[PDB]
Amino acid sequence: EALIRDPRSPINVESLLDGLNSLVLDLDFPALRKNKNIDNFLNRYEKIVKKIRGLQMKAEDYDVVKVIGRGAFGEVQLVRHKASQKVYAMKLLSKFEMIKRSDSAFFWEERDIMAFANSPWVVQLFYAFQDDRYLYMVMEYMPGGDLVNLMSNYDVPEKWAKFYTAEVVLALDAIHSMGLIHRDVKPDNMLLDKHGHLKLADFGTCMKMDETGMVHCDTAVGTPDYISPEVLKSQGGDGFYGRECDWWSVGVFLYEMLVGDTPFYADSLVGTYSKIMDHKNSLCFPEDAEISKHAKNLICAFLTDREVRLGRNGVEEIRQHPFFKNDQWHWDNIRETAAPVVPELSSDIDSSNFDDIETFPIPKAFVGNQLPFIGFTYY
Ligand SMILES: CNC(=O)c1cccc(Cn2ccc3cc(-c4conc4C)ccc3c2=O)c1
Repeated sequence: EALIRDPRSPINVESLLDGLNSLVLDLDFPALRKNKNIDNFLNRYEKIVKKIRGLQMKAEDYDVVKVIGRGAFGEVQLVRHKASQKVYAMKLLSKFEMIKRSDSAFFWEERDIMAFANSPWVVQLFYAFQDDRYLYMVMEYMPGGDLVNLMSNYDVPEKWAKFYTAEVVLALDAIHSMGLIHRDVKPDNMLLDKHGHLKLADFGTCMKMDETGMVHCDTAVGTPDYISPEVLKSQGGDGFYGRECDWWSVGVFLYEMLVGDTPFYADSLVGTYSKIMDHKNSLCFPEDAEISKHAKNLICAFLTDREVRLGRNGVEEIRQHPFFKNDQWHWDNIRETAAPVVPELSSDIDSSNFDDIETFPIPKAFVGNQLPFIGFTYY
């Protein structure tokens, strides 16, 4: 009875309602309705279930203002909740696409992190809900935009890069202390709030660690420009690695902010993969770079193999690095100091810091396509 009230429980009221609602969806087809048992359930429950569908949070309760992000299986929408008039970013994930592409389980960690991290470094989730087509995650809007947009609009000086690198480190350290490795650290995932401070956002590739702090994985995951050698090398077989893969992707981020291009750019994915493999040779700063010895040192200390990578022993050895010497902020208070770019926002749906941007087949027998999504609804 404690778990029925526990928002972390798999058998709370919201998951029970998901169970009943998924069942009705997956049975209500005339073919399956020839079974009398199936029809005896559906006629008894159809009316109340459609009443429940209207009363629970649904997509029509939101006004879609503009699309501000896209991803493999859906989009992010800037929405206004009609009743409350509050403003949110709503992420949609396609159930058809996720089933078709056998990718229907990455979203639990994403949901739980944003729902429960309760951290200034993690975008908070207020509501998760679903309909027969989509999963929805209603998050706090990040009007600052992402670091892609920022780098597109400024020549980033080393004083700014110091700041964003420090905040990314504290954000990644925060996610580490929850037992997770991010595995897909990129400027597209680094968003800025009303005040210009960083939060992490796309936790689709995240994974919980061992008691050893390790993870077993055989799939290379993340983004090609930012993937570390150990994760890339794990596509073969029996990859065993720890959180220090996120520090590799901080180094790629530092290079990109200061140099203007990713360190292992290539005109093919296949080329990028090969450069990362050959990183001890392909990593090469342009001659006209004009980047400090301290910045080059930190970048190079991140863009190494895990055995000699800065951060392997913890974050303290990152924090004391001389590149982070500065007269603006400390590691203790950085988020309470002034950001390099404070966003000038004209409305609560000002979206000026974001660039502009098939159904299930009717079953013949019970397939259960709605079953992988039971328990996703939250609050
Ligand atoms: C398997 N993963 C996918 O298919 C997938 C589907 C949709 C989007 C993404 C990646 N992406 C992109 C932009 C984005 C913006 C915000 C945001 C927070 O606050 N304000 C804003 C704006 C929050 C999350 C995301 C985000 O996740 C991935």
